[PDB]
Amino acid sequence: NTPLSANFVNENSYAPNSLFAAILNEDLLTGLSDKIFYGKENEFAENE
Amino acid sequence: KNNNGLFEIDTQLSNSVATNNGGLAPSYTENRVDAWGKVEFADNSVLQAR
Repeated sequence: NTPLSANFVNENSYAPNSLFAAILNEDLLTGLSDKIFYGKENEFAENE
Repeated sequence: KNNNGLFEIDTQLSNSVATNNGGLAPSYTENRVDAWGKVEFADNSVLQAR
């Protein structure tokens, strides 16, 4: 029910294994900046 | 300025609005697209031509 929640991920599929269709925010797709900036919040832990 | 749901600073419009010269409202300049846009009048020779 809330985003970014899934602490467990296994591995990624060989081929498409789902149907999919979606409604998009055409405004937000127009409004978003050209360059995405990630940071240290998306890095793996530097030591154990 | 709202851009498709996300507000971003507009530095030219900020400077345009902030240039009030101590008055209550932004300056008008004839040769500049300022907070009041830009207005060019037709020459008076438009009345004869039309």
